[PDB]
Amino acid sequence: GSGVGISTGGWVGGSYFTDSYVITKNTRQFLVKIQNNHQYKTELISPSTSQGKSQRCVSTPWSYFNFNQYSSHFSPQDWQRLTNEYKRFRPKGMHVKIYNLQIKQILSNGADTTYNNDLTAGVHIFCDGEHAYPNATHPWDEDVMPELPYQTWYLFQYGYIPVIHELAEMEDSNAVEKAICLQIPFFMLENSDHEVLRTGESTEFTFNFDCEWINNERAYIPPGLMFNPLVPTRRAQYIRRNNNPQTAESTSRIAPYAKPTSWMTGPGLLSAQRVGPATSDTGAWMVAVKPENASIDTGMSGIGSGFDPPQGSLAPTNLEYKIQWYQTPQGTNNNGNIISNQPLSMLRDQALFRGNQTTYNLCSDVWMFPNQIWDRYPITRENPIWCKKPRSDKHTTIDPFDGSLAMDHPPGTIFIKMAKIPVPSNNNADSYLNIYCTGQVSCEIVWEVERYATKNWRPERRHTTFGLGIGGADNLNPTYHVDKNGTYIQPTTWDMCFPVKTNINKVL
Amino acid sequence: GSGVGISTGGWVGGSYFTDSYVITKNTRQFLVKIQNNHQYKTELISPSTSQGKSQRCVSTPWSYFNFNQYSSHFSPQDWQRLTNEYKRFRPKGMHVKIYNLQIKQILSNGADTTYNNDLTAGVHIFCDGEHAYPNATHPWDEDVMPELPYQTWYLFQYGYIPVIHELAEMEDSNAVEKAICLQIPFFMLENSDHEVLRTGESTEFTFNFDCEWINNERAYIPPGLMFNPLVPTRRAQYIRRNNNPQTAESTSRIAPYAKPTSWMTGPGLLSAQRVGPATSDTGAWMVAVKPENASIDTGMSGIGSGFDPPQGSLAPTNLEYKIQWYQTPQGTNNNGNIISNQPLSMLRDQALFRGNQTTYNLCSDVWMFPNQIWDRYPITRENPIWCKKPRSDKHTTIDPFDGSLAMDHPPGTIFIKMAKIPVPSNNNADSYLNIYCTGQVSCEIVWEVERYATKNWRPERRHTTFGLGIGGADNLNPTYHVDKNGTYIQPTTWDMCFPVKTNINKVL
Amino acid sequence: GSGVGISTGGWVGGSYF
Repeated sequence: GSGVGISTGGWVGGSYFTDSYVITKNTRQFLVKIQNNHQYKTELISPSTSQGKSQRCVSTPWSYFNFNQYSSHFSPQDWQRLTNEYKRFRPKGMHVKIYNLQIKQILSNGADTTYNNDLTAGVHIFCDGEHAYPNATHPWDEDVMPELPYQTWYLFQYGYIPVIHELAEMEDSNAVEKAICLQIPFFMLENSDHEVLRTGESTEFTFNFDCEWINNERAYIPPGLMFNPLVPTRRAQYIRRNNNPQTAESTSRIAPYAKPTSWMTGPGLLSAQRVGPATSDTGAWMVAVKPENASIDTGMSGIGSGFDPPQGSLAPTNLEYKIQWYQTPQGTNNNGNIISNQPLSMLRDQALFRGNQTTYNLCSDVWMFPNQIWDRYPITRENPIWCKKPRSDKHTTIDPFDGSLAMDHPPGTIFIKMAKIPVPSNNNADSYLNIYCTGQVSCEIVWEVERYATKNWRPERRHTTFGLGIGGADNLNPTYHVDKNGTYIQPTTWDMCFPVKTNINKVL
Repeated sequence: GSGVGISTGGWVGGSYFTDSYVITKNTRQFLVKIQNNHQYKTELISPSTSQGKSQRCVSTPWSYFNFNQYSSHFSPQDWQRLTNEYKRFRPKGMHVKIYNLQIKQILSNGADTTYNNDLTAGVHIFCDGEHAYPNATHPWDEDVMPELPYQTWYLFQYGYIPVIHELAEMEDSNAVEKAICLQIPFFMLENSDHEVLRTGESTEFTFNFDCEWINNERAYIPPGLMFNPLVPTRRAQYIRRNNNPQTAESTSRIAPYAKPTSWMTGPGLLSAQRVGPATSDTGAWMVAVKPENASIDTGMSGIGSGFDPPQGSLAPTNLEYKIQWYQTPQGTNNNGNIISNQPLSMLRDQALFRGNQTTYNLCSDVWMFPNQIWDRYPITRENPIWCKKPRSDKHTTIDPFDGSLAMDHPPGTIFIKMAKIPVPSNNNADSYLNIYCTGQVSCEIVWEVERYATKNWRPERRHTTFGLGIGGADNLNPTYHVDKNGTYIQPTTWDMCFPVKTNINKVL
Repeated sequence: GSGVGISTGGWVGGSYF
C-alpha cells in the first residue's frame, strides 16, 4: 500500500560480522525544530569578553544529519569484536533512509501545548553529492547519532563561516579589508533542487568511500630496533675531541647490539604552549593568515585557528598536548573529561634527542624528514570516522592528528528543513505556522574488514570488561549500562573506550 | 483496498475438533501503555523489609504478548471436550496476527482526558525466532490472554534480571563481586531489526513446536501391582534374625499374591520446610550459587531461587507442597486460592518406605534411580502450556513439576512498543508525546491430538458440570458464567477446573 | 626418491583458523 497510515519502512539494526566485511545497521528517532525562523541572518557569534574572536558566521533554517563517529555505529560489543578480531577496517559504503515522517503542528493556547498532528505538510531533504556548500560537519563537534538507540536524536542548525570576522571588521580606511568583505560568499540551500516529503513519502541516500584503512595493530619494538644483536656489524664511530671534561677523540667499531638505524621518528611540534584565557581559542599554534596590510585588533588571538594536537605522534610532555574530551554535553571543567593515553605501541612514542656532545636533550619541532615513520593516532570508539580533506593545489602526506580520516568527498551531509508554511496577515507577514518533523533515519554502512593471523606464540592482548569500572547513582551497574534513574553510564578515562592499535601485534 | 478506513482482518474463534487435530482460534483487544517512559533504567525492585532479596532487574519500554496457558486457548467446553475424548495432545503449531491497530493520542486539559485518535503514528513489533534476549515469559506469572474473550488484554512491561543483586551488591573489597558486576549483560530490543506499523498495516507470526505429548490417561494400579496373583512365584525371602522381639531368621517362598517388583517410585524431595516470612522467597529448597569468595548478606534468603513443588510426584505430606494459585489478581491470602489435589491416578502417588526391620518409615528424598516411573503432573485448564528449557551443556530427564512442557525454542515472545514521538523543547528534551495503541491479536494454534480406544467394560469417568458449583453475587449462576454485576465466576478449588489424567484408563 | 638419505616428510605446524 501507500499513503498516510502505511509505514514506509521498519526498524533496523544489530550489525553482522563476516570475515571479509562488517555490516552495521542503526536506526534513530529525530526531530527538526524550525531553527532561526526560516530566515538566515549572520549572527556575529562572539562572547563578551568582547576581546574574543567574534566570528560572524551565518545561520540557516536548515538542520543536518551528522553520522560521523564510531560510537554511533558500533555497540560497545560490536566495537571490541572488531578491535579484538581484526587487523584493519575501513567503511566501504553507506546507505541512509529517511522514513516514517510526522508533522505535528505545535499549538499554544498559553502555558501548556497541544499537537494536532498534521497532514498536507512537507519536509525539505537535501544531500551533497558534489560537496558544494560549506559542509557543517567537523570531526569532533557534538551530537552525531546518539551512541545509544531509542534515544531521540535532536538535529542541529546548519551554519558556516563566510569570512574571518576580523579582516573586514573593518577599521576605517581601508580597501584591503573592503575587499574580502565584498567577496564573502553567500550560500543558500534553496538553489540546487531537493526533495520535499509529506508523511507517506520516504527517501534513500547511498554513499561510496575512497578511503584509507585504519589499522588495528601494534609494533612491539621501535622500527630502529630491528636487527640481530648477536651478529657483529661492519661500521665505525668517530667521536670528536670532547673539549672538556676529558677523553680525546677515538674511532671504534659499533657494538653488535645497538646498531645504527635509518627510520627517523614521526614529526611533531612540542615547543609551543597554549596562550591566554579560555574562550579566546588557545591552540598553542595559530595558523591565521596575515594579509600584507589589512588591519588587526588585539591578536593573533583572534585570527585563524588553533592547531590541535601537536604532537602528532612524538609522545607529549604534559597534559596540554594529550587531547581530551568530555563525552557529554553536561560535562563541566573536570567531569566527564576522559583524557587520551599512550597505546603502549612502540611506533607511536618517538622522542628525539640530538645534542650535546655530552648529554642528549629532547628537541622541539621535528618537521618532516625522508625516513620518518609514525603511527596514525590509535583512535577509539569515541572518535570521528572521517574528516573532509579541503580542496587545494598542493598538500603533504595528509595524516590528521585527530585520527579519523581524510577524503576528497566524505559522506555528503544530508540537510533537512521544515518547509515554511506562511499565514496571512495585514502588514503583511512575517509570520509562519509552527510545526516540527519526526521520523526515522537508518544508517546502514558496510565496512571492509581484514582478519589477523600471526606467528606469535604468546597470548597477545584483548579488551576485557575488566578494564571497565563500576559507576552511576548508587555505584551499581558497571559502565556501559543504564542507571536507575536510567542514564547510560559513561566510560571514565581512556581504556574504558577500547582503542584500536593497542592489540594484536605486527612484525615491522 | 488498503490504508486507513479499511480493516486489516476480522475476528476469529470457535475451535474445531477433528479426530486427528484440534484447531483453537482466539482473538483479543489489547493496549500498549508506554511503560517506563521510553528509557530503560534498572529499578532494583525490593520491598522494604530491606532484608528482602532486592533483585535489581531491568525495566524496558517494551511490552510483550504472553500466550502461555491452557485456559486462554480453550473454553471450559472445548477443554473437557478433549479432556474427555482424547488420550493425549500437544500443540502442533501457532499462528499470531496483529491487526486493526489504533493510536489514540492521550490528551489532558487537566482532570478529564481526551483522545483525538491519531494518524501518522507507529508501533514497534518484534519477535524472537532465535530466543536471544532474556525472554520474560515464565510459566505461571499472571495475565497471558484473558481466559474470556471480549475482555480487553492489558500488556505488561518487559524486564529481566541481569545479575543476582547480591554478589555485586557489592561489599567493600572485592574484585570477586567486581567481576560479575562488570559482566552483567545489557540487552536492548532495538538492536536486531523489527517492524513498525501504522494503522493500516498488520503483521503475522508463525511458530512450530518440537514438543512432547501431554497424556490424559490413568493408571488403575501401581506399576508394581501388575502380575497374576493366582499363579505361584519362584522366589524366596530370607529374613534376618530379628534381634528383639522374637522370630529367628527363616527363608520362605514368596506368596502368590504380593509378588516382588521392579519399577521404583518417581523421585521427590519431601524433607525440607519453607523458611521464614513471606516476600522473602520461601521455597524450602534454594538452589542459589555460592561462588567461593564473593560476599553475602543475611541469607541464603536472598540468593538463588526456591524450588517448587518438591514433590514432584511422591504424594506430599501437607498443604505446603501441594502447589496453589489464586486464579485472580484480586485474590487475597485466602480467596480465589484453588489448591491442587490428587488425581486418584495410581502412578502418581508413590510413597517409599524402607526401614526398619520392624516397621516401614516413609523416607525423605528419593532421588533418581534406574527403574523409576512417575507420572507427569496432571495439569488442568489453568496451567501454563510450555516452559523454556534453558540452554546448558548437561541436563537430566527434564520433567517440569509444574506440569507444562519444556522446549528448546518455545514460541518466541512477541514484543511491542509505542514508537517514541518526541516534542521540541529548549533544554532540550526529555519529552515525548503521550499515546497508546489498541488492536487485535488472533492466536490460532493447531493441536496434534489422539483419540482413545480401550477394552474396559465399565463406564470409566468424565467431567460433568456436577463437579462444578454455584457462586457469585446472590448465589445465582453456577461457575463459568457471568455475574449480574457481570463478573466471570471463578472455579473454586481443584475439580472445577477439569484436569487431564483423571479420566480414561491405561493398561500399564 | 626413496631409501636412506631421502627424508620422508617435512616439519609441520602453525594452525589455521
